[PDB]
Amino acid sequence: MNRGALIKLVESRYVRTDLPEFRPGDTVRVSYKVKEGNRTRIQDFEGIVIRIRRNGFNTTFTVRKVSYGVGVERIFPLHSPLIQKIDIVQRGRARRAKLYFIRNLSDREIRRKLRADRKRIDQDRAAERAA
Amino acid sequence: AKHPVPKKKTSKARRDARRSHHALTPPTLVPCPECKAMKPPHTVCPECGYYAGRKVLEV
Amino acid sequence: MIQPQTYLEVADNTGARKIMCIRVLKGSNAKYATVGDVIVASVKEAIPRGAVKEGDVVKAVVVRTKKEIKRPDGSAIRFDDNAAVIINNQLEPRGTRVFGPVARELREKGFMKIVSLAPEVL
Amino acid sequence: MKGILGVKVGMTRIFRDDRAVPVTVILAGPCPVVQRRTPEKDGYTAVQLGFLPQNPKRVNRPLKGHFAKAGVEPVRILREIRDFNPEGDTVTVEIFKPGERVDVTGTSKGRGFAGVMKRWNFAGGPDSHGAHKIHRHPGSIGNRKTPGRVYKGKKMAGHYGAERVTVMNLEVVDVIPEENLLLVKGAVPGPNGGLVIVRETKKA
Amino acid sequence: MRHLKSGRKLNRHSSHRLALYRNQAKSLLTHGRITTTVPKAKELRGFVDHLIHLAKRGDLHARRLVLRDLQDVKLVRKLFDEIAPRYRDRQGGYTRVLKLAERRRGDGAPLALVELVE
Amino acid sequence: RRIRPRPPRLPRPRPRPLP
RNA sequence: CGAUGUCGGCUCGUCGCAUCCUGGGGCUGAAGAAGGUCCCAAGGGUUGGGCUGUUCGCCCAUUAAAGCGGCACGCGAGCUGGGUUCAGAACGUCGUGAGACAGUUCGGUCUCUAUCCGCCACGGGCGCAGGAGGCUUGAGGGGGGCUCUUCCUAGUACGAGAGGACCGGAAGGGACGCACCUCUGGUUUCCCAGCUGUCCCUCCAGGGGCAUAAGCUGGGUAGCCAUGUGCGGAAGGGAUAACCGCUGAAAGCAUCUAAGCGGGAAGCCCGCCCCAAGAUGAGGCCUCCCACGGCAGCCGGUAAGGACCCGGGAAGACCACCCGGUGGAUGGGCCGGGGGUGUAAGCGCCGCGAGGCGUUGAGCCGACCGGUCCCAAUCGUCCGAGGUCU
RNA sequence: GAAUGCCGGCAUGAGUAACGAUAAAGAGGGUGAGAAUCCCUCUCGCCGUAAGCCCAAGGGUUCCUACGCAAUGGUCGUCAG
RNA sequence: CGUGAGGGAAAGGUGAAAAGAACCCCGGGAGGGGAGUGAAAUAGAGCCUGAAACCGUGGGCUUACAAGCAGUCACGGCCCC
Ligand SMILES: [Mg+2]
Ligand SMILES: [Mg+2]
Ligand SMILES: [Mg+2]
Ligand SMILES: [Mg+2]
Ligand SMILES: [Mg+2]
Ligand SMILES: [Mg+2]
Ligand SMILES: [Mg+2]
Ligand SMILES: [Mg+2]
Ligand SMILES: [Mg+2]
Ligand SMILES: [Mg+2]
Ligand SMILES: [Mg+2]
Ligand SMILES: [Mg+2]
Ligand SMILES: [Mg+2]
Ligand SMILES: [Mg+2]
Ligand SMILES: [Mg+2]
Ligand SMILES: [Mg+2]
Ligand SMILES: [Mg+2]
Ligand SMILES: [Mg+2]
Ligand SMILES: [Mg+2]
Ligand SMILES: [Mg+2]
Ligand SMILES: [Mg+2]
Ligand SMILES: [Mg+2]
Ligand SMILES: [Mg+2]
Ligand SMILES: [Mg+2]
Ligand SMILES: [Mg+2]
Ligand SMILES: [Mg+2]
Ligand SMILES: [Mg+2]
Ligand SMILES: [Mg+2]
Ligand SMILES: [Mg+2]
Ligand SMILES: [Mg+2]
Ligand SMILES: [Mg+2]
Ligand SMILES: [Mg+2]
Ligand SMILES: [Mg+2]
Ligand SMILES: [Mg+2]
Ligand SMILES: [Mg+2]
Ligand SMILES: [Mg+2]
Ligand SMILES: [Mg+2]
Ligand SMILES: [Mg+2]
Ligand SMILES: [Mg+2]
Ligand SMILES: [Mg+2]
Ligand SMILES: [Mg+2]
Ligand SMILES: [Mg+2]
Ligand SMILES: [Mg+2]
Ligand SMILES: [Mg+2]
Ligand SMILES: [Mg+2]
Ligand SMILES: [Mg+2]
Ligand SMILES: [Mg+2]
Ligand SMILES: [Mg+2]
Ligand SMILES: [Mg+2]
Ligand SMILES: [Mg+2]
Ligand SMILES: [Mg+2]
Ligand SMILES: [Mg+2]
Ligand SMILES: [Mg+2]
Ligand SMILES: [Mg+2]
Ligand SMILES: [Mg+2]
Ligand SMILES: [Mg+2]
Ligand SMILES: [Mg+2]
Ligand SMILES: [Mg+2]
Ligand SMILES: [Mg+2]
Ligand SMILES: [Mg+2]
Ligand SMILES: [Mg+2]
Ligand SMILES: [Mg+2]
Ligand SMILES: [Mg+2]
Ligand SMILES: [Mg+2]
Ligand SMILES: [Mg+2]
Ligand SMILES: [Mg+2]
Ligand SMILES: [Mg+2]
Ligand SMILES: [Mg+2]
Ligand SMILES: [Mg+2]
Ligand SMILES: [Mg+2]
Ligand SMILES: [Mg+2]
Ligand SMILES: [Mg+2]
Ligand SMILES: [Mg+2]
Ligand SMILES: [Mg+2]
Ligand SMILES: [Mg+2]
Ligand SMILES: [Mg+2]
Ligand SMILES: [Mg+2]
Ligand SMILES: [Mg+2]
Ligand SMILES: [Mg+2]
Ligand SMILES: [Mg+2]
Ligand SMILES: [Mg+2]
Ligand SMILES: [Mg+2]
Ligand SMILES: [Mg+2]
Ligand SMILES: [Mg+2]
Ligand SMILES: [Mg+2]
Ligand SMILES: [Mg+2]
Ligand SMILES: [Mg+2]
Ligand SMILES: [Mg+2]
Ligand SMILES: [Mg+2]
Ligand SMILES: [Mg+2]
Ligand SMILES: [Mg+2]
Ligand SMILES: [Mg+2]
Ligand SMILES: [Mg+2]
Ligand SMILES: [Mg+2]
Ligand SMILES: [Mg+2]
Ligand SMILES: [Mg+2]
Ligand SMILES: [Mg+2]
Ligand SMILES: [Mg+2]
Ligand SMILES: [Mg+2]
Ligand SMILES: [Mg+2]
Ligand SMILES: [Mg+2]
Ligand SMILES: [Mg+2]
Ligand SMILES: [Mg+2]
Ligand SMILES: [Mg+2]
Ligand SMILES: [Mg+2]
Ligand SMILES: [Mg+2]
Ligand SMILES: [Mg+2]
Ligand SMILES: [Mg+2]
Ligand SMILES: [Mg+2]
Ligand SMILES: [Mg+2]
Ligand SMILES: [Mg+2]
Ligand SMILES: [Mg+2]
Ligand SMILES: [Mg+2]
Ligand SMILES: [Mg+2]
Ligand SMILES: [Mg+2]
Ligand SMILES: [Mg+2]
Ligand SMILES: [Mg+2]
Ligand SMILES: [Mg+2]
Ligand SMILES: [Mg+2]
Ligand SMILES: [Mg+2]
Ligand SMILES: [Mg+2]
Ligand SMILES: [Mg+2]
Ligand SMILES: [Mg+2]
Ligand SMILES: [Mg+2]
Ligand SMILES: [Mg+2]
Ligand SMILES: [Mg+2]
Ligand SMILES: [Mg+2]
Ligand SMILES: [Mg+2]
Ligand SMILES: [Mg+2]
Ligand SMILES: [Mg+2]
Ligand SMILES: [Mg+2]
Ligand SMILES: [Mg+2]
Ligand SMILES: [Mg+2]
Ligand SMILES: [Mg+2]
Ligand SMILES: [Mg+2]
Ligand SMILES: [Mg+2]
Ligand SMILES: [Mg+2]
Ligand SMILES: [Mg+2]
Ligand SMILES: [Mg+2]
Ligand SMILES: [Mg+2]
Ligand SMILES: [Mg+2]
Ligand SMILES: [Mg+2]
Ligand SMILES: [Mg+2]
Ligand SMILES: [Mg+2]
Ligand SMILES: [Mg+2]
Ligand SMILES: [Mg+2]
Ligand SMILES: [Mg+2]
Ligand SMILES: [Mg+2]
Ligand SMILES: [Mg+2]
Ligand SMILES: [Mg+2]
Ligand SMILES: [Mg+2]
Ligand SMILES: [Mg+2]
Ligand SMILES: [Mg+2]
Ligand SMILES: [Mg+2]
Ligand SMILES: [Mg+2]
Ligand SMILES: [Mg+2]
Ligand SMILES: [Mg+2]
Ligand SMILES: [Mg+2]
Ligand SMILES: [Mg+2]
Ligand SMILES: [Mg+2]
Ligand SMILES: [Mg+2]
Ligand SMILES: [Mg+2]
Ligand SMILES: [Mg+2]
Ligand SMILES: [Mg+2]
Ligand SMILES: [Mg+2]
Ligand SMILES: [Zn+2]
Repeated sequence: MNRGALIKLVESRYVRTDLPEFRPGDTVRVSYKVKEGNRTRIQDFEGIVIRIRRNGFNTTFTVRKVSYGVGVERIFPLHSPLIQKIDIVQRGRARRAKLYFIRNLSDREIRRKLRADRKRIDQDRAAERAA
Repeated sequence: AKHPVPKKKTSKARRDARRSHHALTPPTLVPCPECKAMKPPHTVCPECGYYAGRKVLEV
Repeated sequence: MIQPQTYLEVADNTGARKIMCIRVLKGSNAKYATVGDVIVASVKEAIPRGAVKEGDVVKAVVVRTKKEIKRPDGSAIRFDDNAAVIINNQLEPRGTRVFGPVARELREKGFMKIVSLAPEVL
Repeated sequence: MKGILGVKVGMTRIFRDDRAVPVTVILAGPCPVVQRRTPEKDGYTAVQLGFLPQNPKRVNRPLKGHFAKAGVEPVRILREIRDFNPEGDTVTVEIFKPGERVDVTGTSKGRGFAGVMKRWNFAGGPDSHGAHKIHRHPGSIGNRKTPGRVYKGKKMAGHYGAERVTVMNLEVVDVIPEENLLLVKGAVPGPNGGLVIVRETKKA
Repeated sequence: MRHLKSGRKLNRHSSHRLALYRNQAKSLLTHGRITTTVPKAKELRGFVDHLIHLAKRGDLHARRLVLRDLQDVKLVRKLFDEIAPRYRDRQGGYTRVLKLAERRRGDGAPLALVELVE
Repeated sequence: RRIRPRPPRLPRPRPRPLP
């Protein structure tokens, strides 16, 4: 008996692959399936990912954004069927895994703290150049 | 707290009855395969210094 | 999670700036109110010549909470403040605008006028 | 009344119709009938079921002999299901379809000697305002000279958990016959690797 | 409770318990065999085995790693030069505990021996 | 519930000097 | 009176019913809705605040309701000490005075060890006529027992209107309870990182101690958790309470009753969950050993079995329970995976330098899912049936 | 036979509370009838306006060395005021 | 014990005679067992007599479905004379 495997087996049918890799500090845009009345649609959450907690199929990430003066934070299952796509809008270079600390920073400060990850940005442009 | 105290002297009978569980259990001992001395199992024989066939320590 | 003694930012143009919860109107003894729940609240801070004034006891619906609220899809959403919109006894907002985003849950709880008046519905 | 022995393997959530639904995965079968309890012989109606293969080097002669009369390979756990008489000589996960609801019995996690706050959700004392060495104490336990004693069944501190617990009317989310897997929605008593019993629900 | 907790407390606080394992390790590596109470012995197995495995890497990193616990440069040399080579072909389990057949007089503690394996 | 307030029968216990 | 600690609060309750709510009714000056009044009913429920030491009461906001009482005005070897019985001090008032006042005011030592009963938990012993390993029956006992809003029926019945249902159906809640840890959110005493001062190793670099019983800070797996998730209250059957009848005399009529029958409560019985054969009334089934030697007794070796001892465990205070003991994956190591931290040291390059860049998601790395006999569970010992009599 | 009597002896509570600052220990080697506790070594921790050093009160052989371990030392003891 | 005035205990007996147990044995010692003295050694110095509470070893009878001021009256069983 391998309980771990047995779990991963149950999870496998729901595991997703089409999502791009990203790190905390990256500015990302989640395109999300949303229901209202009574049709469904896409709503885009564009903000900085400030946490990624890992548990295999059960990993989840947190995306932070200010909208109309109020900061908002959303948590998504990294394998949520309701995500249409995730677009990398920017690479950020953090020095730690969780960026709760940006909750108390001005726009100036967030910027000087989260300078652009020039290395991984190049990797991005160096990719896409496809045959 | 108001200093509990015994209300009555315990009888010779009742205290000895308490002590019906106080019997020691004799040491559990096996003979040493090498030198045939009695010793506690899973220990290294303090008579010859053998355990699991080989000589392990100076006795 | 709102409870009696909690302060709420009021996100409308009724004139109120701060209200303090004095009761959650959800059954006989709810310990907490969340988004979409209606509370009773004393007005603790208000601007001159508003529709409402400091001291007024009012009803309002929570539209934003700092405690993240979980959705059936396994997602969550969390706000930087606790905010409410002041309403009348028929769930209708007394103001003419609402400021900042509101929780989508308001819609399933029959507060369409607010959802409409909201700049964003996350 | 149907039922099967099984082991709790763990928890996850899956997605179904745009909903997250937490599930406890249960490795259910397969359980061979090793004895059938009949009215004329035993006084009632049940099936003794086996579960999990055992190393015959560990199974004594009286047990070995029992297994033999059923022509069954030595099993670790012998357990009965009341008012159950499957037609097979073997019970599999297939006795459940998804959508059906079940009651699950396990042995709850053991808190050992639990205080009265953890056991019975007592309130304990103030943590300040004068409180003296009674922060987690149970308080009063009685009246005075009348009745001059403590009720039988008085909630007090003591051992808690490691007991038989039956959560009821749990929805079967999915079943995977190829791997003997049962997916039950919600919580199930006891630890991962713990033995469980899964029965047809008694709630209508 | 204690459910699935790993590692003893040995009635010492964190820094004391850490000092303990280090000073025990240093002794084990020094004399190759020591006598302690059985629980400390069982707990020393893993603490030292890691250090031995690290000497089997030999890299400057591992040296500077082991140095954190063992502190003695000459001892680390002996670890790398004389000891680690013996276990090049052994995959873990560089230490053994055998329980002695007598107890301390002063407090009746059960004793065991911890030795570097051949 | 008793209305006429009923007075203390005993004083608050106080310590003695211990011989 | 060789002492029965005294208000209020807190904690923890249990009980009564003269019932606050919810369930069932009759009468109504009951159109409906909403009330009034009485009957039955003690199963469960009976909110959070302001004032005051207050109980009580008023008040704010809710509510299905915010019930009343008993238990030494329940509960200080459970806590509190605001009230009030000491000594200090002051105001009013009384007294020439010392002092005094159901007049006020500020302050003011509440005792680590439970013997017996009782209560919660857990064992050891013997018994249940052979000795054993399983699996069960359920006598008996405990747990639980709450309730609202909206929608449909239907703006129908009813009503001049305002208003507005019965019955039946659907969805969603509050408090509570049991379990759980996938998610959310905690902790996570050394799992990683950064930082200061000092002292040290070995000078640089790299490190270590100490600053708490983590020096400090940012994070944090398993686990244990609630704020998080699942699930429960039932359904249903039986008998009833108040009440309503059917048939029906005594009494040519009438009558729920005297014969007989039916309907009828959140209550009672059962059903559900948990304990349970010391249920000495000691139950049942499946399987194992067996006709021992010696003098319903004793003695000795055994059978099946078990205990010891050992490695351990989401089991646990010790005990118990459970798994494993080389014909083995039990713990320790080691390996892979997970996970955390967030790009180690060294080198090279750019910079006067603090630094930066690359090698690099690097290095480190508790507990989680596994693999692997490298280390350790070596070797053994003692118990343990011969089956009482009609 | 009783005076919460007087003196003494011996029980009960009980193998119970406790063993006096949570600055902290580990191993190796000696000695010895006996060693967690004595000697040595190495590692670790604590004090450092002291928990170091000198003086005065007070104490009055407690100082040094050899030989001892019945009692004293809250355990042990080969050690010691 | 109290600064002091002052308070103020407990504690007798080997045997006629030390003849006070050489020597041997276990033990580090203490202590014991032999030997020896003695009329007597449970007169062995922790010594005349050696009560009682209290503690223990052996033995007979008895006790784990039973309700208590513990006894008393009857009967039965078992053990002893
Ligand atoms: Mg106290
Ligand atoms: Mg007696
Ligand atoms: Mg006795
Ligand atoms: Mg007793
Ligand atoms: Mg606003
Ligand atoms: Mg004003
Ligand atoms: Mg079970
Ligand atoms: Mg609890
Ligand atoms: Mg609980
Ligand atoms: Mg509390
Ligand atoms: Mg409270
Ligand atoms: Mg106090
Ligand atoms: Mg206390
Ligand atoms: Mg305290
Ligand atoms: Mg009574
Ligand atoms: Mg238990
Ligand atoms: Mg703890
Ligand atoms: Mg473990
Ligand atoms: Mg550690
Ligand atoms: Mg542990
Ligand atoms: Mg310690
Ligand atoms: Mg200790
Ligand atoms: Mg420290
Ligand atoms: Mg330390
Ligand atoms: Mg031993
Ligand atoms: Mg000792
Ligand atoms: Mg009196
Ligand atoms: Mg008295
Ligand atoms: Mg008294
Ligand atoms: Mg008294
Ligand atoms: Mg009345
Ligand atoms: Mg009523
Ligand atoms: Mg009614
Ligand atoms: Mg009525
Ligand atoms: Mg009506
Ligand atoms: Mg009317
Ligand atoms: Mg009544
Ligand atoms: Mg009731
Ligand atoms: Mg009541
Ligand atoms: Mg109130
Ligand atoms: Mg106030
Ligand atoms: Mg207040
Ligand atoms: Mg009041
Ligand atoms: Mg009043
Ligand atoms: Mg209402
Ligand atoms: Mg009402
Ligand atoms: Mg009503
Ligand atoms: Mg009451
Ligand atoms: Mg009282
Ligand atoms: Mg009281
Ligand atoms: Mg009181
Ligand atoms: Mg009392
Ligand atoms: Mg007071
Ligand atoms: Mg006070
Ligand atoms: Mg007073
Ligand atoms: Mg006074
Ligand atoms: Mg005057
Ligand atoms: Mg008064
Ligand atoms: Mg007075
Ligand atoms: Mg006064
Ligand atoms: Mg004061
Ligand atoms: Mg006062
Ligand atoms: Mg008190
Ligand atoms: Mg204490
Ligand atoms: Mg007791
Ligand atoms: Mg009693
Ligand atoms: Mg028992
Ligand atoms: Mg049973
Ligand atoms: Mg029953
Ligand atoms: Mg009974
Ligand atoms: Mg019942
Ligand atoms: Mg309508
Ligand atoms: Mg109309
Ligand atoms: Mg209806
Ligand atoms: Mg987990
Ligand atoms: Mg969590
Ligand atoms: Mg979390
Ligand atoms: Mg570390
Ligand atoms: Mg430093
Ligand atoms: Mg340096
Ligand atoms: Mg230092
Ligand atoms: Mg220091
Ligand atoms: Mg310090
Ligand atoms: Mg320290
Ligand atoms: Mg540190
Ligand atoms: Mg955190
Ligand atoms: Mg964790
Ligand atoms: Mg008639
Ligand atoms: Mg009749
Ligand atoms: Mg009837
Ligand atoms: Mg009828
Ligand atoms: Mg009737
Ligand atoms: Mg009926
Ligand atoms: Mg109900
Ligand atoms: Mg059972
Ligand atoms: Mg039985
Ligand atoms: Mg009976
Ligand atoms: Mg039986
Ligand atoms: Mg039967
Ligand atoms: Mg026979
Ligand atoms: Mg446990
Ligand atoms: Mg254990
Ligand atoms: Mg076994
Ligand atoms: Mg064996
Ligand atoms: Mg293993
Ligand atoms: Mg392993
Ligand atoms: Mg990873
Ligand atoms: Mg770098
Ligand atoms: Mg580097
Ligand atoms: Mg570098
Ligand atoms: Mg340069
Ligand atoms: Mg990594
Ligand atoms: Mg790894
Ligand atoms: Mg293998
Ligand atoms: Mg035998
Ligand atoms: Mg007399
Ligand atoms: Mg006398
Ligand atoms: Mg006295
Ligand atoms: Mg007395
Ligand atoms: Mg006396
Ligand atoms: Mg003891
Ligand atoms: Mg006691
Ligand atoms: Mg105790
Ligand atoms: Mg004490
Ligand atoms: Mg103790
Ligand atoms: Mg001390
Ligand atoms: Mg003390
Ligand atoms: Mg101490
Ligand atoms: Mg030593
Ligand atoms: Mg030594
Ligand atoms: Mg030695
Ligand atoms: Mg000597
Ligand atoms: Mg010491
Ligand atoms: Mg200094
Ligand atoms: Mg200082
Ligand atoms: Mg002196
Ligand atoms: Mg000397
Ligand atoms: Mg001495
Ligand atoms: Mg001695
Ligand atoms: Mg001497
Ligand atoms: Mg001593
Ligand atoms: Mg002392
Ligand atoms: Mg000296
Ligand atoms: Mg004097
Ligand atoms: Mg004489
Ligand atoms: Mg003479
Ligand atoms: Mg002699
Ligand atoms: Mg002698
Ligand atoms: Mg003679
Ligand atoms: Mg003679
Ligand atoms: Mg004569
Ligand atoms: Mg003699
Ligand atoms: Mg005599
Ligand atoms: Mg004599
Ligand atoms: Mg004498
Ligand atoms: Mg004479
Ligand atoms: Mg004598
Ligand atoms: Mg005598
Ligand atoms: Mg006897
Ligand atoms: Mg009976
Ligand atoms: Mg009997
Ligand atoms: Mg009796
Ligand atoms: Mg009597
Ligand atoms: Mg008679
Ligand atoms: Mg007789
Ligand atoms: Zn031997």
